[PDB]
Amino acid sequence: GSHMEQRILKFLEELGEGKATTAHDLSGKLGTPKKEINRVLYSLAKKGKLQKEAGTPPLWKIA
Amino acid sequence: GSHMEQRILKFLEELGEGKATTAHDLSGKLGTPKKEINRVLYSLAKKGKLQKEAGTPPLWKIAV
Amino acid sequence: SHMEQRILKFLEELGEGKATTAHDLSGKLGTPKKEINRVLYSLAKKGKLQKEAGTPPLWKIA
Amino acid sequence: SHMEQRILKFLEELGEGKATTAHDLSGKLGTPKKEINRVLYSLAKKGKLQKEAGTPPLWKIA
DNA sequence: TCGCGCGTCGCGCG
DNA sequence: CCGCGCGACGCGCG
Repeated sequence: GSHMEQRILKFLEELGEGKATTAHDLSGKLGTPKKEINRVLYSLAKKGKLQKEAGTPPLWKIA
Repeated sequence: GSHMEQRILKFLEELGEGKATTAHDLSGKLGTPKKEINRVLYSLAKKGKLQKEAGTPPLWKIAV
Repeated sequence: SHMEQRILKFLEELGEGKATTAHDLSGKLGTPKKEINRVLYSLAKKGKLQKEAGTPPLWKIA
Repeated sequence: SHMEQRILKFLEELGEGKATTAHDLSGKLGTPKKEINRVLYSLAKKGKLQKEAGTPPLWKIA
């Protein structure tokens, strides 16, 4: 893309370091299906750019 | 309960003025079954403290 | 399950053109109406029961 | 359902007590794996099929 | 230990 | 024309 990766990093940056959010939350606000959201979230995780907090659902933040 | 009633009111107050949220949303940020959250949400509406807006799911905000 | 069996029986002991409500079944088998309704709608899927429109909805055997 | 029938047949031809996987069915029926599992688990709710523990899980006609 | 089926739900109801 | 069955869901999978 060009790029769902950058859009997410912003929503979290604007949210402020140390604050988390769910994929379901990012889905409805970025107008993007939760499916594509998670595959990018986990992609960012494999790049150490994001940190996941286990749970149901999982929480994502910049840290 | 009043404890839960006060927690919900706080959240909406901090959420700014004119903004709304959902029961599913409050459920996660309060660690409480949505079934229970709705009991309190609708009760506060009975007391004229909250207003319910149409939507999917419905949106809730402080009564004006 | 023990519920599906205990509902089918009751409705069978009922007439052919007879139909009852989930509320009547709840206050007859000492069972949460949520459970009764769960089973009823479950049996309606398997064609084992028939639902008649209205409030409350009426239920009978097929 | 037709998809339900194509699966039941395969398992019947496979023998009694025999089991296979979703991946296998997917390839021999030319149907996406997601669709296969939906029907498998669906039939499991109807008591038609039986799921055996494993990875991937094995499926047998109950 | 790639297991994955996964949809919708609005429900407040005593 | 209170009808209401409604649980859990974590899923990213190529």
